[PDB]
Amino acid sequence: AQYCSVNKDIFEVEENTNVTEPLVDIHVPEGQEVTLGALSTPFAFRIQGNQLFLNVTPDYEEKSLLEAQLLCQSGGTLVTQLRVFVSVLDVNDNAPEFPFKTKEIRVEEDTKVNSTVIPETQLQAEDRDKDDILFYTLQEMTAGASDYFSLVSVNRPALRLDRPLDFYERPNMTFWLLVRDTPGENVEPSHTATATLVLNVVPA
Ligand SMILES: [Ca+2]
Ligand SMILES: [Ca+2]
Ligand SMILES: [Ca+2]
Repeated sequence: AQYCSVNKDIFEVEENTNVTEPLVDIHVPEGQEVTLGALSTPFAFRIQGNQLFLNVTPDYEEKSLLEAQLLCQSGGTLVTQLRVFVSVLDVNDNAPEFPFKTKEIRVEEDTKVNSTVIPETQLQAEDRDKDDILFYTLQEMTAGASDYFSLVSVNRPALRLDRPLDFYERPNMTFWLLVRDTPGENVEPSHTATATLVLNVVPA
């Protein structure tokens, strides 16, 4: 019983969790001392009273894996070394953001029905939760607008022309574009962003 040990060396910690309590007791044989080695993730861990602590609140978007190198020395010479891993778990802690608030697109009256008029690249939002699937909804602001345009799908926000345009009858169509980072509208956590789309019909 003359080797350093830990009973647990893989920890899962949700990002934004403050862990003040020890992760683990380090069993140190009489005559040895344990310190953090230089392969340890910088500014993450400390050892006090032969216990390993997290000093910081993890952020999955900054770093998803934290490593502690435990060096077990006797008179300053290395006897053994242990690794401890903290696997950081992603939380939905970022809101999707559109790169615009209100935006206008001009569309020729004779645009072919079923044409893409705004590609996904011009409408898509970005969410710093890289794994979040974004769900897009189009809501008419001016009555009848949804008769003319729709999104290709809730996850592919390309705007498609669905019916022939008529400059005289309806030269302006305005929409609310909503994005959320959850499939469900009423779940928690869920973040929503909104933008306005103005479709201006140009005549022949
Ligand atoms: Ca984060
Ligand atoms: Ca996150
Ligand atoms: Ca998110």
